[PDB]
Amino acid sequence: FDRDRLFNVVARGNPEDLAGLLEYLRRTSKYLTDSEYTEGSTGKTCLMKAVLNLQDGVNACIQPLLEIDRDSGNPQPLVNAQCTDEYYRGHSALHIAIEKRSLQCVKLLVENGANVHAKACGHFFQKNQDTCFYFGELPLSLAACTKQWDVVNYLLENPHQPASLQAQDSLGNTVLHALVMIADDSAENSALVVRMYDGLLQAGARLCPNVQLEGIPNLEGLTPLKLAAKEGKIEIFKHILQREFSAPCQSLSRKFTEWCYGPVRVSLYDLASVDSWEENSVLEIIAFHSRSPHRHRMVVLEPLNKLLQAKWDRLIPRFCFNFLCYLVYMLIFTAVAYHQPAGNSMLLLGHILILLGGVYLLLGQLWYFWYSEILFLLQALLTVLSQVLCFLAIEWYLPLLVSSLAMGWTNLLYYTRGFQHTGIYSVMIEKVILRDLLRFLLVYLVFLFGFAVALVSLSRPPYRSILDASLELFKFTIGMGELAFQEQLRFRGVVLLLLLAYVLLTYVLLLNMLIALMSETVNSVATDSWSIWKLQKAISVLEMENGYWWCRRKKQRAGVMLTVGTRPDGSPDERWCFRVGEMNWATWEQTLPRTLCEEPS
Amino acid sequence: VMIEKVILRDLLRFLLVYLVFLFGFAVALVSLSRPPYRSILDASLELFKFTIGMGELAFQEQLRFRGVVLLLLLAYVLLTYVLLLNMLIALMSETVNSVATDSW
Amino acid sequence: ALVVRMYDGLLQAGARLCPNVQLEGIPNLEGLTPLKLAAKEGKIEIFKHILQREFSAPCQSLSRKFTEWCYGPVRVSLYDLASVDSWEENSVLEIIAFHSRSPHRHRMVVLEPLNKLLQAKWDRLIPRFCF
Amino acid sequence: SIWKLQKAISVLEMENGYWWCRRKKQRAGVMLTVGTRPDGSPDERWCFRVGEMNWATWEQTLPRTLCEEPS
Ligand SMILES: C=C(C)[C@]12C[C@@H](C)[C@@]34O[C@](Cc5ccccc5)(O[C@@H]1[C@@H]3C=C(COC(=O)Cc1ccc(O)c(OC)c1)C[C@]1(O)C(=O)C(C)=C[C@@H]41)O2
Repeated sequence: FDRDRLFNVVARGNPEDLAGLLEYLRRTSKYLTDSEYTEGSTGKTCLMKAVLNLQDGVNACIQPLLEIDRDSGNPQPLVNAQCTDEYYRGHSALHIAIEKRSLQCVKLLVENGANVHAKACGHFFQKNQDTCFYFGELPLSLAACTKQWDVVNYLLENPHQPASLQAQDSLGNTVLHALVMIADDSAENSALVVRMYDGLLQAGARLCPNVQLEGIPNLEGLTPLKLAAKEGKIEIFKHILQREFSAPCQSLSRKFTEWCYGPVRVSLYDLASVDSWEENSVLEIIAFHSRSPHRHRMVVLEPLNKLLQAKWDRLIPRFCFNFLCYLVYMLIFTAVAYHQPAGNSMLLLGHILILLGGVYLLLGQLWYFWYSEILFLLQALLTVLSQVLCFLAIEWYLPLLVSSLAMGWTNLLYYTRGFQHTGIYSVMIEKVILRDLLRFLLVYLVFLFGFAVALVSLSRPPYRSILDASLELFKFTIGMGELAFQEQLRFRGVVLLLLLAYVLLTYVLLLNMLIALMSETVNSVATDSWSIWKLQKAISVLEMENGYWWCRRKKQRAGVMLTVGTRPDGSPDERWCFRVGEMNWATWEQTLPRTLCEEPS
Repeated sequence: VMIEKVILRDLLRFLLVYLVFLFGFAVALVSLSRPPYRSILDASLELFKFTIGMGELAFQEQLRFRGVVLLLLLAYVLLTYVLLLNMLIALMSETVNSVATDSW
Repeated sequence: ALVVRMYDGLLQAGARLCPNVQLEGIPNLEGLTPLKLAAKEGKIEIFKHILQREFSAPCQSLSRKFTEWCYGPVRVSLYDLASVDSWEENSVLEIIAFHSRSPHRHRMVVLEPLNKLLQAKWDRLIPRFCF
Repeated sequence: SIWKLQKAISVLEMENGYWWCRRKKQRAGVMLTVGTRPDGSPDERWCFRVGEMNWATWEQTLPRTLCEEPS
């Protein structure tokens, strides 16, 4: 009974042609799992091609083939056979039947004993590659990622071998982690993800009520909310963070109403993994651990904005204290640099005080690293280097001393971010330097030094060196340039023509730079620089909460310890919540919410 | 009306950041040149002449530290061009995103 | 809407009536087939339509776009590179670059099979550009 | 798109070779068998592969495929 005849029979779909197969299999002691019947290049079995070729609903050759497998005594059944390639490893026929959207074949395969925890862990099924599909590794994850709620409901609630929601793949991801990983912030994708997420949570409340599905961490240590915060998936992070359920599963909410009087109400938000009191929070991950381009859009969301504004309003005296200490330090730097040359003792005290302040700032910035932090690092490094060369009397200390003086007075613009009006202005300064200035300066220096070499070789004292002709040409861009008809020179008209062409080309280049900045500024969302400034302020408030480098600071927890309801296991659940008041003048059309308190307080 | 709105909004924060830039380079040039730059109050005037268009940059043969003075002047010219360009781009941001009936 | 519907109907009727002959292979007196005349003239809508074309089961051999496999949401599509690839003489790419006097040639470069084929050809030749 | 056309003209001139030494050029794509002709033969065509992701696939009808499983 040949292999190709077996594949042609199971692809055709007639069960009667599979006659005499079991009697042939009995005498030769060969099994359908054996390597003569697999492809060998991939390990593909005849049941897999029976499921790949289906009828209108379901092929009719599967169950007689599985009966023939049961008839002979096979220690390894055919329904649990996996692929063996490096590309497509661990894939089984239950995955194929779930992929083909076919519920009757899934019922049939589980009904004959298929493993519902087989992991499709080959290379095609891995995370970040070219032309792959990462859904998790499990059949329940494949059913949830492809919008098949009937297959999900069967795999959870079948009589024999139920699938576990707590089960997790090689990366430690459950089904909720995998639903975070497939989000792309499109409309249809988000509508799939939030609906399947809530359905899985409610089914876990029904099936396994004692376990918390969202507390389970991955192998990196992340829960679904922190993975959503790290990955930068805004649609599901916003949805999870303000979540309201109904009466039988109301303990799975993260948003509550404390009281409601007319149009005013007070809402409560759960601060479980959000508040920066605890280790490895959502705020620290948005600020410090996410490499997404849109972190500043995630700061602006609804519970986070008011929590950060409250944390900022407490820490304004510490911000003003740090500003005054840095400004006193720079006044001492200036008085020590201006008097370099009763007095010598004051100068010695000034030099030692500048060395201690430089070592202080350098240790603080290195403790940070273990745009603006780079500049504070460079100032501190050059200050310590200048004072170490001042101790040895190397006499080349004075350029480094005055260079670090200029950088310290410029680094004073870090503190402009305390106000909105100056903070957005300095955000724009950084964006003008790091984007628009450098390619201007590239094309300009290529234009400058070509004309410089041309004028030196043509004038051979107007232009003696390359380095002096480039200075005389730069004076044109300032406004101090000297163009005259040179009577002394042999080649007078050509020098005059080269100067006139230089002036025209640099006017064209400056005009292009200005027009490119208008192209960037007219085509822009106005909220974006505001939100970049908000993220600057959030990073500042988290570093001020962490404390200084020598003295760690004991930090208070935010919120209020408030009793929300009862757990399914007969206890009250007290949660730390953040209060946000609201006004709504269209309340009276909508239905009234359930409240914790009868009257305001 | 536009003259008042340009003075009371756009000019003062430009002038804040500009004076912080001006006097840092002034102190640096006086302490490095120790007669090109004798006092703080005269070096700040010589640096303000660059913003007008009358600034004098030359390779100072007399000074001990010649290349560093030249590099500090070139960096000053670049930073003030960046600041003026930012002021202009912020006024275009305020003027393109506005209702025309409001000044009326 | 007239041109693409009448074009497909004429192709299917040629499949029914004279199946051995290829209607789109016949050249003009300049040496251009319909796709190259569309590329030269700068007619974007019909050039885009011809370049990614899918028919149904009785005339499926007249397509220029195919599906190799499909698994859930991911799929791999196939595009015919008959007169497009610059390996052969007088291609669509050489005509858009060198023989068309249309003002909007740069809009025809951005279309869906052409953009990725040009990005692949650029990614191979970066060492020669740096050399 | 004007920059893209500049890049396309550059890549075609670099494929043509230098002026003294013409360059033997490779054909792009993959020689893949698509179906059968009306005159009882298979038609092999050179094709270019482009991958796609679509999260609204399940409302639409399924396409006809060349391969049963990915590769
Ligand atoms: C890291 C970069 C890109 C940088 C390092 C130094 C060399 C710098 O020259 C530049 C570019 C440059 C290159 C050559 C000639 C002139 C300018 O700009 C900054 C850099 C640009 C200036 C302007 O400073 C700012 O950007 C404003 C600012 C400072 C500190 C902040 O913490 C800050 O946060 C908002 C903003 C400061 C200098 O350190 C300075 O005062 C001196 C003497 C030169 C400046 O290079």
